[PDB]
Amino acid sequence: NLCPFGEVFNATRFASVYAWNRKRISNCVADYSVLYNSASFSTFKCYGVSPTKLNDLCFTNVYADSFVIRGDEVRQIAPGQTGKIADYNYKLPDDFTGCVIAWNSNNLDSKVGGNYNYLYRLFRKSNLKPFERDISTEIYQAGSTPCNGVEGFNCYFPLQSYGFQPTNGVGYQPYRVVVLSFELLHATVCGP
Amino acid sequence: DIQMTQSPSALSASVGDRVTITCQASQDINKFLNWYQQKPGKAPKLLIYDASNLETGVPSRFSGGGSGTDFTFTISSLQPEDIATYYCHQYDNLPRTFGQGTKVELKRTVAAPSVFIFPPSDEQLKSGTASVVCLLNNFYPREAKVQWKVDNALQSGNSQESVTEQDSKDSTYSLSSTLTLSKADYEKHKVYACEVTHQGLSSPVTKSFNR
Amino acid sequence: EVQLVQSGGDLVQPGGSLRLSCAVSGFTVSRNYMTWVRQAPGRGLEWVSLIYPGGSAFYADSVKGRFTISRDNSKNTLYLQMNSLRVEDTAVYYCARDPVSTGHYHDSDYWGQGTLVTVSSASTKGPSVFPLAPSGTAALGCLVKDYFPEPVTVSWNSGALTSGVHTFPAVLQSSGLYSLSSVVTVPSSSLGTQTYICNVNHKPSNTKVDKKVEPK
Ligand SMILES: *[C@@H]1O[C@H](CO)[C@@H](O)[C@H](O)[C@H]1NC(C)=O
Repeated sequence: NLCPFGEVFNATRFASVYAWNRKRISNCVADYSVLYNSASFSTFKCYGVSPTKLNDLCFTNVYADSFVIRGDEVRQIAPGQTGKIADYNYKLPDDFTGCVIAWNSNNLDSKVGGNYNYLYRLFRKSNLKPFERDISTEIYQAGSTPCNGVEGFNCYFPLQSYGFQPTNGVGYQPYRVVVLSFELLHATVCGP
Repeated sequence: DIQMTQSPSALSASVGDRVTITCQASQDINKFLNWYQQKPGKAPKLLIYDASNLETGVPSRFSGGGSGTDFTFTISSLQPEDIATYYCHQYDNLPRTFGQGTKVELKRTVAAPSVFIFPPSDEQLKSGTASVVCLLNNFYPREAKVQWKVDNALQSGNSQESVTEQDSKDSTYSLSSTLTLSKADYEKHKVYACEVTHQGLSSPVTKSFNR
Repeated sequence: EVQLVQSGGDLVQPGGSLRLSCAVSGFTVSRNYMTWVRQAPGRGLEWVSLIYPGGSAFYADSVKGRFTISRDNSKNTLYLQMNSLRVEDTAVYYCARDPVSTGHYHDSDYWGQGTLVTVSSASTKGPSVFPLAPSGTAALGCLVKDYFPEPVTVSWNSGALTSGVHTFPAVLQSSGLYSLSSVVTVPSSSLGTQTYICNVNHKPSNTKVDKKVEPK
């Protein structure tokens, strides 16, 4: 049983960060070094584990979360970061054990005129908790008056478009991100 | 930080002329550039957001465009109510930064100054210090040269200058040159004179008085 | 409607501390973006800090650590804590909310009335007012000299003049005190037939002067 990371890393479609995907992987064997040695990743940052060992450490289930952000936001997908993404979209715990892997996806995920498909959350009444998801699209009440389903003054659509344009600077081009979270408990994933 | 270089520093034009300001970024900011207008002694206002889109109520004569590093601002036809100081501001790459600003200035015809020299008051003389004054009332352009001469002697370093803002009516400027001296120095001479040189003078002007 | 009010600013000393207030009417502060911006004396605009609606806050690369931004949701008011003040922080200060542009909506940013903040360490002094005597028209004036800190207000003949009078901007001298003057041009016929007197309101020291000018 080889772990199906192929379905995660090489999927034809990803997600907006606000609606980040999780694939739960357990009961399988995987070659982490096949991943670690791939030249196709521009970022591969790990916390609590080295890429060259992963084949040897076992774990009780791994969660693989995935989404799309801009290049200049990849630094927010790390422990202890702040910002719109970490605060209102996808927060990592302080005690994160695992890796953050990103690569430029401009060739796949950009569209002439701007992509309208990928969104991020602009506003929320409070910061997200670690590994929380919020997929509501309720009109945001910024003032003293209920919106009752109508957008306008102090009644804001909570999502903003990334508008990924093929001609964007690398900082503003789309990057695909996979976060591997390793959990230990009783009794799995293991190497060859 | 993403430094923002805005040109020009100073700009003077006539009514109807199209005006193009410029703001370059040291790194890509995509379309996240806002242009602000600040009138003398008042809160700045947002005109162009997202580098091109106009905010509500902004006249159609205002327009801007750009993406990446170079950014362009333009008023197709200058109006008197558009005289202010405009700044560029990025807001997506923290820390947020602004531009130095461009002071739009009206253009009238050449106007020579009316020079008026003011000796010190005897009250201030008994106070311990003397302050001679020279006034260049109503002139254009702003470029003017005040030289203080005491007993036909060029003075340097003992004077300061202050110029008013551009008038709303005649749109001219006025200059004030203050010469500070101790009472012993003022009483230790005789003739005090202010020589003015401006574009609208055939020969240099020289107002004067005696102690 | 929507309104922002700033208050709580005056002269402080190096190493001092000062809190800035910004009451809001129209929208909930705890649920909206907000920033402070610095307008130097007769110079450009400068960003200070921002706070995301939800807690997170971010500061400039100079006020970092020395400054703090906070808010009180009851009174619905914004606060800027400025500690370890330097002279380089002497300026006017504005509180504003970030512009909106979600989906099929767009609105501008709302700004406050601005509050003046001075850091210079100097004793508050009263402006000495000296006359600029006259002698195709003519001119005279008033010299508002030796005062601190900014600002002052001037008005000629209690407001009986509204044209032909120029109040130059204040100039800070090496002695730590600023200075300015205001002149008036009038025909030589009005000599004595019309009143000549300037009024200097100085709120920093609660000192007001009303001096008269005439030929000599
Ligand atoms: C994605 O496809 C490439 C094809 O060359 C393969 O080498 C790689 O292992 C695939 N990714 C995963 C996670 O298996």
